[PDB]
Amino acid sequence: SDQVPVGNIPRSITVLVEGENTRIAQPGDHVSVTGIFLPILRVVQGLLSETYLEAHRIVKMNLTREELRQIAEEDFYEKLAASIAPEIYGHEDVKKALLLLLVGGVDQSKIRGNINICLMGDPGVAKSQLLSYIDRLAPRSQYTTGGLTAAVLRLTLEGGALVLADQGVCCIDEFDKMAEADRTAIHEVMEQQTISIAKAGILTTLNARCSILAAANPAYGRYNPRRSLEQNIQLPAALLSRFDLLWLIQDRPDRDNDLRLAQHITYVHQHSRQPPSQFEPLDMKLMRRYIAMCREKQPMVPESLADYITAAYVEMRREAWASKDATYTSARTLLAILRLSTALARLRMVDVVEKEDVNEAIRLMEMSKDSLL
Amino acid sequence: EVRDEVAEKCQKLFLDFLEEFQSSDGEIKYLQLAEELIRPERNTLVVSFVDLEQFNQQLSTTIQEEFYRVYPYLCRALKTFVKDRKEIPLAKDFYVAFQDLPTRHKIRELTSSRIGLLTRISGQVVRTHPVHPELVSGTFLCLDCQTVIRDVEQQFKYTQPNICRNPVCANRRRFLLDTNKSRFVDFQKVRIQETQAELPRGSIPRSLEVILRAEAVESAQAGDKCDFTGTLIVVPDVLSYRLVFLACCVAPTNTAESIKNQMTVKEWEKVFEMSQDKNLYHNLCTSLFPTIHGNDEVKRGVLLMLFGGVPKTTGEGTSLRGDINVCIVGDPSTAKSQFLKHVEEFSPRAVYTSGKASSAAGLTAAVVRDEESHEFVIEAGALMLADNGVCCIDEFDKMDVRDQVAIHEAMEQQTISITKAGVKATLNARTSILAAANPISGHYDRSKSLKQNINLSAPIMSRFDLFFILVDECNEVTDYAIARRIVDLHSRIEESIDRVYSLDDIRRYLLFARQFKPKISKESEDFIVEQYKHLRQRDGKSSWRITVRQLESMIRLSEAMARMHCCDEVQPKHVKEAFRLLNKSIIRVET
Amino acid sequence: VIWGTDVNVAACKENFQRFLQRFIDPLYMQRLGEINVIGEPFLNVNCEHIKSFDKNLYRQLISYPQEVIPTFDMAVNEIFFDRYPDSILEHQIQVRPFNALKTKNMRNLNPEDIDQLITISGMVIRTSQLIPEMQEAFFQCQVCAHTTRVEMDRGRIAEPSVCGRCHTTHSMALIHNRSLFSDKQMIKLQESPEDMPAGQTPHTVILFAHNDLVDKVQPGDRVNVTGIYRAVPIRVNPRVSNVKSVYKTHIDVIHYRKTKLFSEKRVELLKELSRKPDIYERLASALAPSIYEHEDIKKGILLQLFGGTRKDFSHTGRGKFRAEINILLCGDPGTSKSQLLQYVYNLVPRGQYTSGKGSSAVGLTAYVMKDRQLVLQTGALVLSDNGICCIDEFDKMNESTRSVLHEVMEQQTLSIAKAGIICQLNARTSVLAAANPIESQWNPKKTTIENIQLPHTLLSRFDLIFLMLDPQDEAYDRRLAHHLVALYYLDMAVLKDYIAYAHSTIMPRLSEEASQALIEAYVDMRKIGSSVSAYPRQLESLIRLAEAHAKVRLSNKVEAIDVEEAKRLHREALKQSATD
Ligand SMILES: Nc1ncnc2c1ncn2[C@@H]1O[C@H](COP(=O)(O)OP(=O)(O)OP(=O)(O)O)[C@@H](O)[C@H]1O
Ligand SMILES: Nc1ncnc2c1ncn2[C@@H]1O[C@H](COP(=O)(O)OP(=O)(O)OP(=O)(O)O)[C@@H](O)[C@H]1O
Ligand SMILES: Nc1ncnc2c1ncn2[C@@H]1O[C@H](COP(=O)(O)OP(=O)(O)OP(=O)(O)O)[C@@H](O)[C@H]1O
Ligand SMILES: [Mg+2]
Ligand SMILES: [Mg+2]
Ligand SMILES: [Mg+2]
Ligand SMILES: [Zn+2]
Ligand SMILES: [Zn+2]
Repeated sequence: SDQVPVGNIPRSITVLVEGENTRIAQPGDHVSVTGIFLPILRVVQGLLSETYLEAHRIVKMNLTREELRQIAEEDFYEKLAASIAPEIYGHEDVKKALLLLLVGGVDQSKIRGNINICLMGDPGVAKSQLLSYIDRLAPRSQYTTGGLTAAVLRLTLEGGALVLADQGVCCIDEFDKMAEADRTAIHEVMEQQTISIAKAGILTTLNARCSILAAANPAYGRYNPRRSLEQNIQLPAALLSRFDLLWLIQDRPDRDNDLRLAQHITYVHQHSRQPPSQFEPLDMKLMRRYIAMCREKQPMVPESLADYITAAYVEMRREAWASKDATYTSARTLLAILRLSTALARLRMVDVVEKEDVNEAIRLMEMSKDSLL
Repeated sequence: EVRDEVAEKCQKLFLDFLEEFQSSDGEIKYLQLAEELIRPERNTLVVSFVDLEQFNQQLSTTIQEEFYRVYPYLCRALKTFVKDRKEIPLAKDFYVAFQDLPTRHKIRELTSSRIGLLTRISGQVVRTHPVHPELVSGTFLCLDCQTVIRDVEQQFKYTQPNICRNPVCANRRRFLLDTNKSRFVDFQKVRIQETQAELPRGSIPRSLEVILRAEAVESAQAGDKCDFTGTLIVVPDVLSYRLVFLACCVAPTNTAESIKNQMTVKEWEKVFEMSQDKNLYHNLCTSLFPTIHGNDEVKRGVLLMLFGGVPKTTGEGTSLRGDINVCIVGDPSTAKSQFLKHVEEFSPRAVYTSGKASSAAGLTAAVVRDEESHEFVIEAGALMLADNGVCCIDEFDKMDVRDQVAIHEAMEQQTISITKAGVKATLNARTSILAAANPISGHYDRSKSLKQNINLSAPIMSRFDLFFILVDECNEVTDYAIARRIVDLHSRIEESIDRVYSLDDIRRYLLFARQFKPKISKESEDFIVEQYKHLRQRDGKSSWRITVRQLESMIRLSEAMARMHCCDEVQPKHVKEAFRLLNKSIIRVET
Repeated sequence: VIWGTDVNVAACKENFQRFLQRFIDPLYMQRLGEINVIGEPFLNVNCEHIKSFDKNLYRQLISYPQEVIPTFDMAVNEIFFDRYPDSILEHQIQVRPFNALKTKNMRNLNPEDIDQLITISGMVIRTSQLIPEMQEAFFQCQVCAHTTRVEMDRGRIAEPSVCGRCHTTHSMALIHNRSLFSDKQMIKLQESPEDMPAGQTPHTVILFAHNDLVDKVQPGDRVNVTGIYRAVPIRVNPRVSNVKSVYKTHIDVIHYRKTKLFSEKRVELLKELSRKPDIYERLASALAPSIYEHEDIKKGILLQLFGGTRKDFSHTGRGKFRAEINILLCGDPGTSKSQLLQYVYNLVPRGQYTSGKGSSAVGLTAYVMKDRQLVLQTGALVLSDNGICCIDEFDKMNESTRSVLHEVMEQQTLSIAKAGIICQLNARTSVLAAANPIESQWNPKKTTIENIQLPHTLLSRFDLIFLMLDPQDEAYDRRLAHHLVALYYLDMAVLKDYIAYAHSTIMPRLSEEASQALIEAYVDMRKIGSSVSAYPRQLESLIRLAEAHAKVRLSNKVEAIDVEEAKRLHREALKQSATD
């Protein structure tokens, strides 16, 4: 996806592997092939033939000072959040969560490093645009609407979008309109990071380790606050509980906020650019570079911080029990807290998590649960 | 014009055998058999294989080896023999049916090496397809050269002539079928499976398709066990081929004197001692149910069901049921399924099934579309599979209303008339039914009537000979004894059973006793009358009232008890014991 | 010698005869005598015996099976005409070697193995009715009925296209019945899941059984099949003679084997660790280390892994006894139910994991589907005949699947009405079900039946119902957080080997002390219920658990300690689902 032009789609080349090179590649593998490009004749002004690539070697592949100074800035992270789709006014915390997803977990050993996020909201709140922007910014990206999972074409395995993610990010718009089988598949993806598929009674397991960014709309129109979750939406509650972060976006008519949004849109239409902000949004390439730099690190969690993390967890769980409506609190929540903290540590380029990161993760989690208010 | 010397010699020898072979009386039996065959609806003549083997061993060997090759010539010989003898219709189909074949192969043993040779197999019919005329010797006319192609035999498929008749013309693609001139024969596709006797434990049975024609078309009905004498053949299927057993003759599978003569000296001595063994009733009950404690009445009733009464058909074509039906309503656990499993395991012809079965048959005969043929076929259900046997149905309270009404009709009329999708049949089903059920809510409320305790419809309850209520007593001694039985069974893996009679001995004794048909003595008649007088006078409160249906059940149980000792006449002992059993089975409201 | 090999017919036959006569564990002569009376003309030989006796002969046999087996057949026939020189048999003896080259890495198979005898272990998935394949076609002229025969026309049949007596044009049609056929059965067999290291894509192979050995393996049977590897061309179009440059490959079976462990070191080690007084508790702790604070549930699942001793009640006439242990873990979401199910499925061999939803990729049922041959496809329950079926989301199931589960848990078999025939696939599986209560949380004061809404009979079939909840306890939350964070910043192999050894070797048997203890415990339970009382099914569960615990201790006989442990565990489960 890196080499694909912005306004085009990936192209395919058939490769004929033979000899010892066989059984050296799997679907979804980001590989490099050295071989001879030759035609296969399986007649306008000459013969016409289909081409292939006779493989010979297959190998599975895996700044300036001012840049570092900017990285050292405390607002640096916030700045990056502002750069996530600047034209999308508001949703700052949502953008921050998306950035955390983009930087991912650490998987210190192993821990599932993917940070699955879901955005449930009324129609017309920029969800699809956000998903598209993430697909454009994440180095390895897939976009889908609901195929997603692998298939057995007739006799060849064909990786679905989920497989093509393979440590990338799979942005699934219109999540609420996904087939039940697909729901089960994504459940398995979030549980083991593998896809099990069987067409002729053969359970084949493929490595699909990819963060999931889902978007959904409440059924029967806009979300009804008086109706509990899964009442305005038709998704299994457990599946939602799987996601590390679940954000509810409500298009509440607020004259002030609505006016602000209108002003923003008008400025865009009158200048083809978003209104000027405190920090100019960074170019996508630079964002990707910083993301990769963050992926370099694998910060640790000092045992001392454990005490505070446990305290926070017990506090929030007690609050949830005090809350009349169950807020999906469970060990999953603690795991997500840890993942978010380590992702923030990656953003800080510090191999040791800090109180700051834990507090920020807790704040994001609280804000999601409040968004369900 | 090529003459098969084998075929012609076989035809000559077969005609000679027909016109010379004679019975012990010195007369040609087949002459009289054919004379009987002249009548309408009689187009198949049976022939004893052993008889022709004695007449000519070489002829029998050749026919066995090449039965399919020579069969048409045998039919031609029969046609010639019958045509010149008497006033038979000048042109109607005739066939020869062979029997008395000593070699009885198993469906497992049917291999391609046996294709085309005569053989006899034994199986159980599963489903039966509608009759259908099929062209055997088609006649066509070439469109271009308008010449009539005749006798273009088809091998069970739409085989048009290879090329025109005329050497001059080579249309080869536009032959027109002459329906009137074409020769047709009525074929019925049946499916059979390995009988449970030959079925290996835990092995899927072999399903074999067979073709019935002529007199055998309607001979075999769904759900019955039959032996087919015929020849395995191949049929092309959309160079693919599949096996089908074209059966020339169909007969039912396999008297007291006959059994005793056939029975071995030691076995007959054992059975004679059994008959002369007093108190054989309780002894046999205990032997047949070792892993059980208490519930002596349930075991008594089950044994009486196993024996069965004497069926009777009135002069007005009314069938009086001879076998009895038993139901066991019990609290959770209490070994109901254990009773049914024991009955199924001990008795051949007994089939165990559950009221939760989702099979298209649904515990009775049904009509279902074949997945491939898409033609409605009468599929036999478990109840049919228990023909002249026992059907141990568990979860009887949980049966569907469809199966419930079907079973009601079956137990009422002893036959199921199934009509749907244009198909119609009347399948005989004389099957003793042993049902297991649970009280509504799980526990039996002894202060409520039986109706309030079970969801079964009134007709089903009325048509049951005996209801046995199994209440989980809180008595410490009973629970201690049950624990003793179970623990002794599990520790002493075997040898814990104390069978005064072996299972095979019990089976052979039951078969011997079945041959008897006990009659009712005038003393027995008046004793039955007086017992029913007392039962009516009781008039209570009892869970279910007492009607003439109870009197019928009483007489059937008395017949079964008479059969127990093999005595050919009823005695007051049997009647009084049956009265005791039925009266005890009645439970009064404890409110 | 035959071209391109090292094989001499006379010398090879003499060497095979020497192997038959001169050998030490003579068994071949014994089974030759057995065949005499039996008449079964198939001399099965373990190729490893030839390897030990003569490695050169074993190599020669493997390299050129098709050319060497007839020599062995001839030698065996000559011997049978030497020993018991007088006898009657429809066809002379045949030899079907086996267990020669365990290249069971079916995923790792090479074209170098073409036309070489190989043995592979796997579970047959599908079969088909025996196919009659022509070997001597018979033809008759439509004009003059000139009979003619064409014998072994290299698979296809050479149509004469011209008669031989009238010599007319092409008019001689084949007569199917007059022809000659041989039996050929097709089987589709899947690679054994256990043997695969990765198992990302389970491998499948096609087998052909010719002229014999037909229908000897039923669907779902785990067997070792030894046969000749074969590659045959596939024509692009039947009309044209062009063939694909890539051959499709199959196996021509020669022998079927329906189916010590490790070394003395492993048996010694397992015995040593068994001697530990707390081996039971230590094994429980080792199981599923990720889980925390759960002990009764872990002990129950461990006993299920070991299961009760196999018992034969055929003589008693009581039918098969369910020696397997079925455990239902009922709990609110987030109690680590699915983690335990996956861990158990990831530990026990030949285990199966499935979801109660019909959307499960495996499916808890078997059914017939068109290939377009309407052939059966097995379910998870039948698939794990002797393994453990970990059912997740067991609460959400359709009534038909509930009936199927009831049938399998009762009779240990599944009845399927294919076409019209009813087939009873034996499935003696161990059911480990997980259920999540309806509604967001579990409402107290309501029975498990009310809060799960499953049939009372079906849950009564289960021998242990373990209720697990997330307590609203700050101390428990703190402990769990500490455990998880510690996990953030005994190897299963030895446990698996211990379980395998216990299953293979030991078979607990009851004892008089154990019998009396069982009786006393049951009567005490009855008395307690005098005031959901006791049932004999509870006694069956207690005896099965006691047998399993004895198996864990390797006592080989049920002991009063086992009875006490079983009673305590059962009482704990009762308490878990108890209410009053
Ligand atoms: N908060 C926002 N800030 C800026 N633009 C917004 C915002 N919310 C919505 N929009 C604008 O709404 C326009 C149309 O709606 P949009 O594409 O965002 O729908 P959506 O939320 O993806 O809807 P759905 O999921 O129902 O298809 C987009 O061009 C986007 O620019
Ligand atoms: N009265 C009894 N005497 C001896 N054994 C008994 C008795 N009642 C129950 N049992 C034992 O109970 C064990 C379990 O009972 P079983 O499973 O056969 O019950 P069931 O009749 O199928 O129950 P239900 O249909 O009500 O669920 C059986 O092995 C049987 O040995
Ligand atoms: N008592 C416990 N000890 C250890 N880990 C626990 C415990 N309770 C919960 N967990 C952890 O909580 C998470 C629960 O995940 P899992 O999907 O297995 O839960 P579940 O209760 O089976 O869920 P569900 O019923 O929704 O499918 C896992 O991290 C599990 O390790
Ligand atoms: Mg949208
Ligand atoms: Mg039962
Ligand atoms: Mg779970
Ligand atoms: Zn013509
Ligand atoms: Zn000719």
